[PDB]
Amino acid sequence: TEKVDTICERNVTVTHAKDILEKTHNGKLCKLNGIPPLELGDCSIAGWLLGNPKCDRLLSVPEWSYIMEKENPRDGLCFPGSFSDYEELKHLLSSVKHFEKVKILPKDRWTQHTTTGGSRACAVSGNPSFFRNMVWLTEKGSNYPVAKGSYNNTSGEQMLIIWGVHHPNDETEQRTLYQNVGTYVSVSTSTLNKRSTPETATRPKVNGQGGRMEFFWTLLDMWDTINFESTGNLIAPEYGFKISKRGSSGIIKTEGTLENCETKCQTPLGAINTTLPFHNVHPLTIGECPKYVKSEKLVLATGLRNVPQIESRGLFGAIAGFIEGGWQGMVDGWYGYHHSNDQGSGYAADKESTQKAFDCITNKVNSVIEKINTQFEAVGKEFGNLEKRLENLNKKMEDGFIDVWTYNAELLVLMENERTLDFHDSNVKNLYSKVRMQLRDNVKELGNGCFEFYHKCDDECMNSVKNGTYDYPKYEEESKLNRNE
Amino acid sequence: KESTQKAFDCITNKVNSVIEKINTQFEAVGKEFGNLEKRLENLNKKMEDGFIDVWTYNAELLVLMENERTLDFHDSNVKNLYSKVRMQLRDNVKELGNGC
Amino acid sequence: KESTQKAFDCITNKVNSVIEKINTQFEAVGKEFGNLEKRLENLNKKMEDG
Amino acid sequence: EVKLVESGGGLVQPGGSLRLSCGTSGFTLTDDYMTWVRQPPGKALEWLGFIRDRANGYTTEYSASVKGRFTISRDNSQSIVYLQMNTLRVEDSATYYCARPKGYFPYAMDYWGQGTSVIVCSGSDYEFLKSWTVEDLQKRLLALDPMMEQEIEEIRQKYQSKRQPILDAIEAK
Amino acid sequence: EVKLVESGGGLVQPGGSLRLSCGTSGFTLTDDYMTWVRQPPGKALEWLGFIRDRANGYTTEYSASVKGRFTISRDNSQSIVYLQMNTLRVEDSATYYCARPKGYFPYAMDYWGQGTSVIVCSGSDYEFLKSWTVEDLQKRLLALDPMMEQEIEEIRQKYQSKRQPILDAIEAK
Amino acid sequence: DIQMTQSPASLSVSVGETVTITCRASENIYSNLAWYQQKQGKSPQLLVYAATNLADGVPSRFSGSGSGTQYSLKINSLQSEDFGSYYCQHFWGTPWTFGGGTKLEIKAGSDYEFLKSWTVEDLQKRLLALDPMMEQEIEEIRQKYQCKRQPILDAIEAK
Ligand SMILES: *[C@@H]1O[C@H](CO)[C@@H](O[C@@H]2O[C@H](CO)[C@@H](O[C@@H]3O[C@H](CO)[C@@H](O)[C@H](O)[C@@H]3O)[C@H](O)[C@H]2NC(C)=O)[C@H](O)[C@H]1NC(C)=O
Ligand SMILES: *[C@@H]1O[C@H](CO)[C@@H](O[C@@H]2O[C@H](CO)[C@@H](O[C@@H]3O[C@H](CO)[C@@H](O)[C@H](O)[C@@H]3O)[C@H](O)[C@H]2NC(C)=O)[C@H](O)[C@H]1NC(C)=O
Ligand SMILES: *[C@@H]1O[C@H](CO)[C@@H](O)[C@H](O)[C@H]1NC(C)=O
Ligand SMILES: *[C@@H]1O[C@H](CO)[C@@H](O)[C@H](O)[C@H]1NC(C)=O
Repeated sequence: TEKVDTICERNVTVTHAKDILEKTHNGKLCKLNGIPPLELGDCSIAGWLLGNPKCDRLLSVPEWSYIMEKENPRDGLCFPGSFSDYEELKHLLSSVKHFEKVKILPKDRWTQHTTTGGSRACAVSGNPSFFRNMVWLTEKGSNYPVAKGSYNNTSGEQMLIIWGVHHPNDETEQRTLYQNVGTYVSVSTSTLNKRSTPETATRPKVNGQGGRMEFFWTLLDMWDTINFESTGNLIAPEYGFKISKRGSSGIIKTEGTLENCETKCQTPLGAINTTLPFHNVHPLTIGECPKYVKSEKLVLATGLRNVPQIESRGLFGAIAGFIEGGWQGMVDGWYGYHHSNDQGSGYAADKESTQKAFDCITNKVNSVIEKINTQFEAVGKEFGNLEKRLENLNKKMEDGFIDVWTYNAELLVLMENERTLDFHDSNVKNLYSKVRMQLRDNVKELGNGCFEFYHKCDDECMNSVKNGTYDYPKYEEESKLNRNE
Repeated sequence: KESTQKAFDCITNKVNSVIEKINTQFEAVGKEFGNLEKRLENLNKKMEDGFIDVWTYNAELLVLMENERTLDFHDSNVKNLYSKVRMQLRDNVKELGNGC
Repeated sequence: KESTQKAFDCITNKVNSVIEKINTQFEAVGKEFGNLEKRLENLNKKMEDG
Repeated sequence: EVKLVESGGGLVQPGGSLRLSCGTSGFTLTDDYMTWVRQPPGKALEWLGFIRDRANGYTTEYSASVKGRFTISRDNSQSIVYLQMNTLRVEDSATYYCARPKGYFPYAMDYWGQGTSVIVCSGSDYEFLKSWTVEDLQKRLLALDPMMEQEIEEIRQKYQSKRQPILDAIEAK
Repeated sequence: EVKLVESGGGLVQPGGSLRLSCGTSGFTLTDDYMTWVRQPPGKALEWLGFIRDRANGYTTEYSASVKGRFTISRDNSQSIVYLQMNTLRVEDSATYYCARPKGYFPYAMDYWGQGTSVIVCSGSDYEFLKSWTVEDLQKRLLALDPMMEQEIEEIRQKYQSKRQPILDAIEAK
Repeated sequence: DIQMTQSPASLSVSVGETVTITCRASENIYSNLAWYQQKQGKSPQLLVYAATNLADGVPSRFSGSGSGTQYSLKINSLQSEDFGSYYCQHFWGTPWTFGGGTKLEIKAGSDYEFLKSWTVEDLQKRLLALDPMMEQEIEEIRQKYQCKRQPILDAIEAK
C-alpha cells in the first residue's frame, strides 16, 4: 500500500516505492572520519585561544576535524572585555584543523616589567590569575620602560598571533598599573599596522571591573616579523598559534557531548550515515553527506500502479487480461503472460522486459543522483550585531538555495513518478502489441487483453510466443481452417 | 463525462501540486547600502537577481514542458477511448478508418 | 519529407525555446576582498558557486 | 556500483559463536532479497538464507541444514545485516559471501562481496592435550614452525617450476 | 480547496435594493460558470442565474421569474461577482448561495458558500402605522420582547425534551 | 528441495568452440535460473539469468537455452579467460540450492609446447589471473597451520 504523489494524481498506490529522503539521525555527536572532534564544552573560542582557568585541558589539543560549542559559552573570556573581529576568527577556525601553541615571546623577555597578572573576576579558587597565553604587563620598580617585543616568523606557516589592550576604569587605576598616561599600543607587521590608544572612562560595573580588554588577532604570513611596542596597557601574547594544516572543519553550536562512532557526516541534531541522496535533518552538515531539502518525504514510485482485480475465478480455468488490472498471482516479475493451455494453466513472467524496466528505473535515479553535486562544507558562519544586513543576506542566500533545491527535488520525483507510472503501462501495451503483431490472424482478440487461439497450441508454441519466435506459417493453414467455420 | 472529469482533475491537480511546491522567501524587501559598501550591494543585487532568473526559468520552462505534458495527454486520452471502444467491439464493426 | 520536416522543426524549436528561456547575469566578473573580509568573500564564492 | 563489504569471520573453536556482518555501499534501489551463501574450500557452493526489507516483513528462509543453527537478521538503522554463528561444527568451515539480487525479484545473485573465511579445524580436544606445560607446547611450536616454512617454500618453488611458461613465452612473443 | 465567501444580505424593505457579492478564495483553474442560486426557508431550492469569464463574453442566463429583477455581473479586477437586488418582494426572502461548477463544463454545482440570508417580511405598510408616537412604539416593544424570550425558551426546553435521547444513550452505551 | 546437477561434470578442453554445460531439475522451475562464472581466487560473477538472458557484461560468447526441468548453457567460442567454476542455480523452489559446478581448463596445453601459435593476449591474461590464487593457497596453508598453532595457545593460557 505504499502511496506516492505524482504530477497528475495524488496518493496513487504503487507496487514498489523507494523513499529517497533520509529523515533519521542517531542523535549523538560522534567522531568524524576517524579524527575526533574538538570537545570544547563550556569554553568559548576566545576562552580557548586565551586559555581561561575554566578549561586547561586544551593546552595541546590533538588534531580535530570539527569543533563544537555551546550556544552561550558561560566560561569564555573571564575578564569583561570584547574581541575585535571575533567572527572573522571563527570563520578562520572553520578552515583550520590543528594548532601547535608555539612559544614566541616567553616571560623571560620582559625583565623590565612585572609579569604578574591579577584579576578578581577571573580568580582561580580565590587567587588572582590570568589567561595562560596572555601576559599582563605592569610597572616594575615604580616605572614602566617602553616594552619592545619582536618576533621573526620561522615555522613555515601562517601564525595566529593574538594580543590585547587594557582599558582601565580609573585614571588612578591607570597610573597604579602603568605609571604613565597618554599610553599607546603599536602592533606592526609587513602588512598590518595598528596603533590602539587605551582610554580610561567610567564604564558599567561588569564582574566588578569597569575597564575592559580589547583583543585583536592577526596572521604572520611568511617570515613576517611582528613588532609589539608599547608604553603600557599591552597584554602580550606569549603563545603564537601556528596552524598545522588546512582543511575543512566547522563550528557546531550543540550542547551534546562526544561519543564513540564513525560517520562521514555530522549535524547539530546528530550524525548521518545513509546511502540516500537527500536528508531533511538539518542544513548545517559537515563533510561527505547528502543534499538538504525542506521536504517531508520523497517517494520514488519504482513499482507500477497497483490496481487489483475483481477475482471471479474457478469457472473456466482462465484469467482476464491486463485491461481489468493486474494479477495478484504473479510473483515472478512485473510483466508476463498467463497461459491457459490444455496441459494446465499458469502464470509466467517476462524476465527480460522486467529486467529492462528495472534497469531503466535504477539508471534514472542514479543519473539524478550523479547530477546533484553541490557545496560540501555548508557550515554556519557567525555575524556581529552591526553586521545584521550581511547576516540577513547570508540567511536569505542560503535559504533561497534550500528552497530551490527543495523544488528541484520535489518536483523532480513528482515528474519522475508520472514518468515511471505510464512508462510501466506503456511497456504492457507494447508487450500486448508485440504479441498481437506476432499472431497476425490466428487469435480471437478476446478484448480484455487475451488471445484465444484458433489452432490447438501446445505448451511449446505458447512458450515460443513468450520468447518471440512464434512461427506463423506453421499454424497458418490450421488456424485459417478453424477460423473459416 | 467521466473521462473529461478525470482529465480536468488531472490538470487541476497538476497545477495545484506545482503551486504547493513553490514556497520561498516571503519578506523580500530591499536593503540599503552605503557608498563604501558597493561590493556588498552588488553582491546582494546579483544574488537577488540570480534567484529571480532561476525562478523565471523554473517557471517558464515548467509551463512550457507542462503545456506539452498536457496537449499530447489529451490526444493520448482520445486514442485510449478509441482503443477501448475498438477493443470492446472485437469483430462487429467495420473500422471506418477516420475514427468511426 | 513532410513528417521528418515536422520532427526537425520540433527539435529545433525545442532547443531554441530552451535557449531563449536562459537569460541571466551578463557581467559576472570576479570581485576582490581584503584579508579581514574573509566571511564576505566566502559568502560570495558560495553564492556564485551555488 | 554498490560494493558489498563484510566482516566477522576468522578462527573459531567448535561450538562457539560469531557475528558475521555484511553491509552495503552505494545507492541500492532495493536491498530486499539480502542473502547469505557459503562456499567450502571444496568448491561445493551452498545457499544459506534470506532476509527481506520492511515492505513484507523481515522474514527469513534458511537452508534445511541450517534451520536453527545460524540466525540471519538485519539492524536496518545502519544498513547492515548480521548472521549469528551458534553451535559451530567442523563442516562450517567455508568462505561466506554476502549476496543480493538487484531487481525486486530473484533473477540473479549478482552482487557478491569479497567473502570472509571461517575456519573450524578439529583436533582441538583437551582429552589429553592440556596436560603439557609451557615447555612441551613451545617445543612443538619450534619443531612445527621450521617445517612450516620449508614446506611452503617447497610449494612456492614448485609453483615457480610450473610457472616458467610465462617467463619463457614473454621473450618468445 | 477554494472557499467561496459571500456577503450583502440582511433585512431589507420591500422594493429596495441590495448589493449581494460572492468572492472566491484559492486557485481556481476557471471561474467560468459563476452562478447565483437561492433556497427559501421552505426548502424549494431554485436556480437564479449565470455569469461567465472573459473567453466567451460576460453573458448571463437569468431565471424566467428573475429576468429583469436581479442583475448579475462581475467586477473581475478583484475576483468577485455582484448581484443587484431591485424591485424586491416578499417572496425574495431566501438564503442565497454562490455556486460554481469546477470543470470547464457544467457537471455539478459543486462549490457552495455558507450562504447569506435575505429577509423581506410584509406588514411594513404605513397606511396606519406611522400615526403612533414614540410612546406607543416603545410600549409595543416592551410588550413584544418579553413574550419573545419566553416563547424561545419554551421552544428550547421542548428541544431539550426531545434531545434527552442522547443524554440517556451516552451512559447506556 | 529439488535435484539440480551439472551433467557434464568438471572437465578440461582446448579453446575456440562450443562447450555445453547442462542443468537438471526435479520439478518445474519454469525458466528462472542463473549461471555463475567463478574464477578461482575471485568472487563469482554473473553470466546468464532466467536461463537465457545475458548479464550486464555481455561476453558475446555465452548463450543459454532450455525449459521445464531441463536447461543448458553453451559457450560457442571458448577462450582462456573463460576457465573457472560454472554454477547453475534455481530460484523457484524455496531452498535455492546450487549446482555441482564445473571446472574448465586445458588438457595440459598451458605450457608453451602446445600454444606456440596462440596469441599473446593470453600471456597477460594469465599474468593477471596467476598471482591472487597463488597467495590464496599460501595463506590457506598459513591458516591451517595457524589453527594447528591455536591449541598451543589454548594450553599455554589454560594453566
Ligand atoms: C628573519 O626575517 C627575515 C625577513 O627579511 C627572514 O628572511 C630572510 O632574510 C635573510 C636576510 O636577513 C635572507 O637570507 C638570504 O638567503 C639567500 C638565499 O640564497 C642568500 O643568498 C643571502 O645571503 C641571505 O642569506 C632572506 O631574505 C630570507 N631568508 C630566506 C627567505 O630563507 C629570515 O628568514 C628571518 N630569520 C629566520 C627565520 O631565522
Ligand atoms: C523459444 O522457446 C522455444 C520453445 O521453448 C525454443 O525454440 C525451440 O523449441 C523446441 C521445442 O520443440 C526445441 O526443440 C527440442 O525441445 C525439446 C524439449 O523442449 C528438447 O528435449 C530438445 O533437446 C530440443 O531442444 C528447440 O531446441 C528450441 N530452439 C532452441 C534454439 O533452443 C527456444 O527455447 C526459444 N527460441 C528462440 C529464443 O528463438
Ligand atoms: C491519501 O490516500 C487515501 C487513500 O484512500 C485517501 O483516502 C486520502 O484522501 C489521500 N490523501 C490526500 C489525497 O491528501
Ligand atoms: C556508514 O555507512 C557506510 C555505507 O555508506 C558503511 O560502509 C559504514 O560501515 C557505516 N558506518 C557505521 C554504521 O558506523
